[PDB]
Amino acid sequence: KSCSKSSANNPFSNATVGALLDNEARPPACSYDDNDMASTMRKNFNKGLFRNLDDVYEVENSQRQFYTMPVTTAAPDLTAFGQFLYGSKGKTCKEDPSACTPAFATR
Amino acid sequence: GYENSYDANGARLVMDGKVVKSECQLPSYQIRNSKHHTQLPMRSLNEPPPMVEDLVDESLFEGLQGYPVDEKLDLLTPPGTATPSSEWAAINYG
Amino acid sequence: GLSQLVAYGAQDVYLTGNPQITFFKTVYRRYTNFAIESIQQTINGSVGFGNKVSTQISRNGDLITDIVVEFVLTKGGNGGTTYYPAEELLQDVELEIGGQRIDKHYNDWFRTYDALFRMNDDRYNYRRMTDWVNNELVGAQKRFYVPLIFFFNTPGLALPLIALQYHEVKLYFTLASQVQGVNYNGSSAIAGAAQPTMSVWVDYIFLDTQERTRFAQLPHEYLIEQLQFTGSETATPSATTQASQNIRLNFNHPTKYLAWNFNNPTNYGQYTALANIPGACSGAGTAAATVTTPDYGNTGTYNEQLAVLDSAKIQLNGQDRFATRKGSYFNKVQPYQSIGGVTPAGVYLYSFALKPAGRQPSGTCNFSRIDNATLSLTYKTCSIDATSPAAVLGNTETVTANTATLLTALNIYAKNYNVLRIMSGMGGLAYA
Amino acid sequence: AGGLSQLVAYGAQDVYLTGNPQITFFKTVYRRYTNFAIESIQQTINGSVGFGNKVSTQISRNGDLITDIVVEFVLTKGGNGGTTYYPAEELLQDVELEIGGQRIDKHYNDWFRTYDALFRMNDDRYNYRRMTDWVNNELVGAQKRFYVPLIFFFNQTPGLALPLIALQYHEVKLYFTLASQVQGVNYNGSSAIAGAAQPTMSVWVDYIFLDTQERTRFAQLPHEYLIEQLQFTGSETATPSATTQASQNIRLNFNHPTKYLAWNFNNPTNYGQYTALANIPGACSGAGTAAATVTTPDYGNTGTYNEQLAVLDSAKIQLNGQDRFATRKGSYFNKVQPYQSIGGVTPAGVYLYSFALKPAGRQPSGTCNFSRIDNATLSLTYKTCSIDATSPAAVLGNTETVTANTATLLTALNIYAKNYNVLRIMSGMGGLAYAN
Amino acid sequence: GGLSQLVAYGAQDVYLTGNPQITFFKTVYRRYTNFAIESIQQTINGSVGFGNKVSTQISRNGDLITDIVVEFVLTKGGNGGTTYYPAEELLQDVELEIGGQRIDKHYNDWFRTYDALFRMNDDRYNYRRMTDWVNNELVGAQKRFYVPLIFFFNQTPGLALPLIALQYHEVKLYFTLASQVQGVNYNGSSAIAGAAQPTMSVWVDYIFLDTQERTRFAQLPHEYLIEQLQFTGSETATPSATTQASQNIRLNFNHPTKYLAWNFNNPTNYGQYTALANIPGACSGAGTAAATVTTPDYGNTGTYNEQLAVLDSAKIQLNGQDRFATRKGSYFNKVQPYQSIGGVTPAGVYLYSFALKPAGRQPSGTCNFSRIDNATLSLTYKTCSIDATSPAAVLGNTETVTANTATLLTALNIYAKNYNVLRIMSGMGGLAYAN
Repeated sequence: KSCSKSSANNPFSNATVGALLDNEARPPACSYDDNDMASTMRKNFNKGLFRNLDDVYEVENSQRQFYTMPVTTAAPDLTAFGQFLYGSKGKTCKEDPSACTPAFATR
Repeated sequence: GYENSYDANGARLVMDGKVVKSECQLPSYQIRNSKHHTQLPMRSLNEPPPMVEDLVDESLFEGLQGYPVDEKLDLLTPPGTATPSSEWAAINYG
Repeated sequence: GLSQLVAYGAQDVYLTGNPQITFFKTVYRRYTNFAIESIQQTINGSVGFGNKVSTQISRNGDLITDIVVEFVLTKGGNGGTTYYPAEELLQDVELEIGGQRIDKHYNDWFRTYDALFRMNDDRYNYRRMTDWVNNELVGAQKRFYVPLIFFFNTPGLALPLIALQYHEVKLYFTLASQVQGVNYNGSSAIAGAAQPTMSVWVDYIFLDTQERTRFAQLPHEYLIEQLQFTGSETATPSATTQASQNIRLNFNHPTKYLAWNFNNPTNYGQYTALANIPGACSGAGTAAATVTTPDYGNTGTYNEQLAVLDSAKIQLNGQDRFATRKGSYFNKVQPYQSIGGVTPAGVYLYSFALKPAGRQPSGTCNFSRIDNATLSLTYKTCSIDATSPAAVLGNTETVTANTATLLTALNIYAKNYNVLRIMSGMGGLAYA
Repeated sequence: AGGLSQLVAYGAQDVYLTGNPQITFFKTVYRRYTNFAIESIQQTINGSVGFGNKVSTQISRNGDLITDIVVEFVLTKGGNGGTTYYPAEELLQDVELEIGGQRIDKHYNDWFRTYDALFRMNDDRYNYRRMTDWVNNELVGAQKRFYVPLIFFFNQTPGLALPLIALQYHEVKLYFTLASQVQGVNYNGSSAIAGAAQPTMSVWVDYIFLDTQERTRFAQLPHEYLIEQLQFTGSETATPSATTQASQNIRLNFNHPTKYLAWNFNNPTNYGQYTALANIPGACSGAGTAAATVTTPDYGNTGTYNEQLAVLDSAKIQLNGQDRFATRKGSYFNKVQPYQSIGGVTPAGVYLYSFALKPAGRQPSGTCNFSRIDNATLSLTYKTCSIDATSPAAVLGNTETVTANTATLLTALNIYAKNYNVLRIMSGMGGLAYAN
Repeated sequence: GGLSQLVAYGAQDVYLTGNPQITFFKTVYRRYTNFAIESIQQTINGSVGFGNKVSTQISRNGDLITDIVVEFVLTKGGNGGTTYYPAEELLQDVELEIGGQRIDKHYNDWFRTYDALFRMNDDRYNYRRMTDWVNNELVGAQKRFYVPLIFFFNQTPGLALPLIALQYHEVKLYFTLASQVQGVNYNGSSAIAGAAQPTMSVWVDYIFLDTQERTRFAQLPHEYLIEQLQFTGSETATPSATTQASQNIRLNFNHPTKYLAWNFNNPTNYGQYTALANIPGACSGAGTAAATVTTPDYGNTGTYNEQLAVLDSAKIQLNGQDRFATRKGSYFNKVQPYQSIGGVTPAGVYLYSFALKPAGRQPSGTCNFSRIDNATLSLTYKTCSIDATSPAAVLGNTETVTANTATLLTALNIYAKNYNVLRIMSGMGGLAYAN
C-alpha cells in the first residue's frame, strides 16, 4: 500500500527523528520483499562509501549492524499487535448461541 | 570529491590504491559478456523456508540420516571440456 | 559474533549460499487432536507359575501402542539371588490377529533383545522394572512392569484395532514354572513361595473424527516386524579341542539381523562360563566361591574370557556371506556399528541392516530366496581352570573356562519384516 | 622496501584521509603581512607612588595600536626567603582601564592570582613567578625588579590591539591601586617591617607602528573589537565549622555572555592563601617541626595542591532557580574542569566552571548570557572543619568530606566572571556597546 | 540543565551566535597528500674524534627531507655532576651547504642558547635526556645521545628540502666535534686519561611522496622562506668590580631579522652564562666547606638566579637613534620570553624580538638590518663587587650588582635569526641574498 521510500538522508526508513517537518504520521517503511526497496536501500546506504574490491560479499562494511527496526511509524501500532494476539474469531459463546461447541472456551 | 567514478550502487570502488574510474578497470569487465553461473553477492530472495520438524520420521529412522536420491544434483564441469567461461563467479559489486 | 560473520568465503557458498533452511525458526509437520488412555485388560485362565493365560485386547480406543504386563513377585531369597525375575517369569508371549499368529517373544529373547538394543539409563530403568536392584531382602514384594517388544509397542506406530472390526487381537502369555530367587533356587523349590499376580495393560489412542474414520474404512498395508526363532544343541566345547558346528538356519523373509547366544538352561540369562572372579559365580572371589552356580544378581558380564565363541561365519546359498570373524567382533563391533550400546559376553549379533534398532528398513537379507543358510561356529578350547583367577584372567584369545562346557544350549534368532494387510475389518500377514 | 613499502599499501580506508587530497604538509605558504614595528615606551605616572597609594597614567599616542603593558616595580625583601608570595602581584592591588571616561575593565591582585592559578602553566607559570616573586632563595634586603604583565584583552593578543589611532578624541587611561601592604616586603602578617623601602614604579606600553595604508584605514574606518571584561563580586563565605557542613546560596549579579566563572575561598590576611594551614611540609610556617604554627602560612609556599586543606565539598550553579548541571565535588571544579578546558593544573582552593569549550582562548566557544537570566545563583557546600591541623596523621589520613580546623579562617569568597562585549570605535571615539 | 543556557538568548548573543557561520561539533578533516617517512643513516666521512671535522652528503633517497638527528656515543670520564649537555657541547658546530652555497651555520653555544630560550617544559627536559646524563650516572657510564639539528628544514615539514628538485646540487652537512667535552674527555682544563673517542652517526628523515606530488616536486620550481642564523662572537667589555663597564657593539647583521639573542659566558665552561657562587648549585661543592667559586657544578651549570647574571641593562640603537627605551637585562631575560615565547629563560641569556611570535615559522615582524647602516647593541654591565663565597652577599644584594666571579664571563655571543629566500629550480638552488 503506502510503502515509504528510503531516501538519501534516511537510507533505511527507520524513522528515528526523520519524521520531523516531513510526514510526522509516517506510514510503514517497506516489507523488504514486496516492492523491492532493498536495492535502493543499499544504493542509499553508500552515497560515498569506498569498498576495497576484496570484500566481494558486501559484509566488511558492517552492513549487519544496519537494518530496519520493527516499528518505522510514529506509533508502536498496538492495534495491529493486539489484533495479532487476540480479537480473532469474532462472536464468542457468551454473546451469540451458535459458536459454542460442548467444550469450554478457547485457549 | 569523486563525482565522476564507477558508482557500484552507492559506493565507489578501490582496487589498486586508486578509485575505480570506469567499469573497464574492474576484473568483471573481462567476463561481462558471458552468462555466469553464480553471482557472488548471493542476495537471498524473500526469506528462507523454515525447518519442518516431526516426531514420527525422526523416531522411526532412529537417526540413519535417510538422504533423498531424487534431487536435481547440479553437475560440475566435465574434465574434458576445460572450464566454461560461465564457471567464473561474477563479483558484480554494482 | 560479528567477527565470524565477516569471515565469509567461497568455501561457505556450499553451506549457506541460496539457503534452504534456517535453524532459528521451526515449524511442526505433525498434529494430533488425539488422546492416550491406560486401560486394564481381562486375563482369562488362571495366573500362577507354569500356567498359560491370555487376553483379548478390548476395543476401547482406535489404535494401540505400548503394552505392559504387570507382575507381583516376592523374594524367595536375599538380594543377589534373582536375575531379571519378571523377565524370566514371562516365559513367552504370542501375538495373534484373526487367529493368525503374527509374532512371538520368549523370556530369553527379551534378555537377548535387551542385551543388544537397550542401553544406558534406559537399560537400567528396564532392570528396575523387572528385578530387584536396591539389595532387597527375602520376603520383599514388588510390582514389576514388563513392556512388550512387538512391532507396534516408537510413538509413531500403532496397531489399528479400529480397522479390525471382525478380527480379535489376542495375547497369549506363558508363565514360567520356575523363577530364580522367587520360587526356586537353582534346582530347589522354595517352600512357601507366593504365586504371582498378573495384570495386562494396554495404552490406547483415541483418534479424532477424520483420522478415526480413515483407519476404520480404508485398506492398509503395515510393514511390521516378526521374530523367528530356532533352538538347538550346541556342539559341546571341550578342554581337548575347538568344537565346531554348522547350524542350518530355517529362516525366511527380509531379515534385518541375526542374533544368538549360548547358554546354560538351568540359569536364566547365563551366557557365559562361571568363574571364581568377582561377580562370575556365586561367592566368586572368595573361599566360598562355587563355579557351578552363578551370582544370580550378576549373571550377565562383559568379560569375553568367559564366552565360548572363538569365531563365526554365515554361509548363504553355499557362499560365505562375510569373512570369518572372532566372537568379539559379533559381541563388541557389530553392536558398536549397528546399535551404539554395549552387548554382554556370550551374546552375538550380525546385522544386515545399517540401523536394526530403528523401524525403517535399512538393508535386509531375504531368506525367502535362500535355500541354504548355515551358521558356522568355532568354539573356544575349555582348558582354563575356573577356580583359579590367574588362569581365568591371564589367558589367551582361543580359550575359556572348563565351566564353559555347561553352556550347551544355542538360541538363534532372526528379526524380519512382513506385511500386515488390514481391510474391511479383517487382516493378516501376506507372507508366512 | 623502506618508506616506499608503506606507500604501496593503499586501499579504501585511505581515501578518507588522502583521496582528492586537498592540502599538503610539505609546502608552507607564508602569508605576506602588513609592515610594522614594536616599541616599548615608558608612560608618565601621575600621583605619588607608594604603598597604599593610587596613581594613574594616560597612554600617549606614540604609536598607532597598543598591546602588551607591563608594570615594573622595584621592591626590597623585608625578610628572608619563605616570607614573600608573588609580592609584585599583591602590590598591584588593582588596575582599571577607562576609554573616554567609560570603564572598560578592572582587574584585582586576587584576580591576577586566580587567573594565574587557572590559566598559566608549566614554564609560563614559573617564568611568571620569576617576574613577580623571589624564587632563588634571596635574602633580606635583596632588591629586585618585578614585571607585572597586564591581562586586559588587548594585552593578550595582537588581534585585539587597541586602536589608539582611531580614538583621536578619547584618552585611554590606566588607574592603579597599590596595596597598603605587601607580605614579606613591608609587613610580616600584621606587623609592619621597619625600614622597608617604598616601591619604585614604571608603566611600559608596547606600541605598534603601522605602515601607511594600514595606519590610514585604522584612522578612518569604524571598528568592532570583540573584547573581554572581568566581572567581580566579593562576599562573605558561610563560615566553615568543625560542627557541620556550612552551606551557602550566592546570588550572582552578573551580566553579559560569560565564558566562564571562577572562584576561590581565602583568608584575606595572607595574599594567595586559598587553603587551610597545617603542620605538614609547606602547609604552614615551620610546618613539619615543633616550631610549626598553623596560624601563619609558609608564605613562600602559600599555594598547594593538597585538596584536603580546601573547603569546598561540592557546588552547583542554578539559573533562575534551575540546576545548570548536577552537583559536583569541589575537586571536580578544581581538577577536572581545568583539565578538560584549559590543560594546566589548578591549585587547591581555586575552582573553575566553564560555559565555553575552550575558555583559555580568544574565539568564543559557548557562553552563558546572564543578561537574560533573572536570577543566577552559585550554591556551595563546605567541608566539616574537624581535622587537627597540627597533627599530620589527622591532616593526611582523613576523609573526603572533612578539612582542617584552621580552614574556618577561609572566610572570604571571590567570584569572578569573564564575559564578551563589543568595543566600538569610530570617528575618533569609542566605548562599549552593551552596558548591562 | 544545558537547555536553560540555550534559552538565555538576547541581543548580546547576536555578536557571538546570530546567523552562525561555523560549528565546533562537526570536524571535517582536511584530506592530504599521501606520504611515508623513513629514518635513513648517512655515510659520514672523516675520522670521528674530538677536535676532528667530519661531513656527510645527504643521498637523494626520498623526495623531501626534514629532521636530522646526529647520534653520538659518549662515556663519562667522571661522576654525575661533571657533565653538562656533553653531546651538545661535543657538536661544536654544524654547517649547512647546498651546491657549494652556504645556507646556514650553527654553533654548540647556539644550540645551548636556542634551547635555553625556545624549548620548554617537558620538551626541554626530554631534550636534556638526549644530550646528557640526567639520572645520576657514574663514571664509565655509556650512552647514546641524539642531537637534533635546528636548521629551518629540520623544524617543520613545511620547509622540507625538495631534494628531488636538486639533481645537480648536493646537500651537505659539515660537523665539527669539540676538542674537549666537559666530563667526557676533560675536567675543566685537565684531560681525562683513558677517555674514549665518540662514535657518530647521522640520520636523515626522508619523506616519500605519492606519485602526483613526486612529479610536481621534481618538475616545478620552488621558493621557500628560510631561516638563517647570523653570528658574531666578540669580547665582552671586561665586567669590573669597581664600576659599571659598558660597551657599544656595532652589529654587523643583515637581512630581515626575526629576533636578536645573546649571552655572556665563561668560554672555559660550556653553557656557563652566569657567575659562580657558594650557594647551592651555583658552583662546584656550593654550600659547603669544599666549595669553590672557580669551577661550576657542571651538572647544574645553568640557573634562573639573576644575581649571578652580568648584564645590568641594554638597548638597541639604529643609525644613532634609540629603537626602544633602555630596559634592564632582566627585562630581556624574563619579559621578552614571556611576551614572545611563553617559556622560561635562564639567567645570562637575553632576547629582544622584532617579531610578535619569534618562536613560530610565519614571519610576524622583522628588523631589516640590510637597510640600517649602523645598528648598535648597547650594553651596561653590573658592578662585580659581590663576594661569591659568601651567600649573605650573594643573595642579599641590590639590582645593580653581581658576583666578583662574573668578571670571568668575558665572552659575548650575539645571534640574529633572519629570513632569506631559498630558490630551487631545474635541479639547482641557492639563496637570494648572500653573506
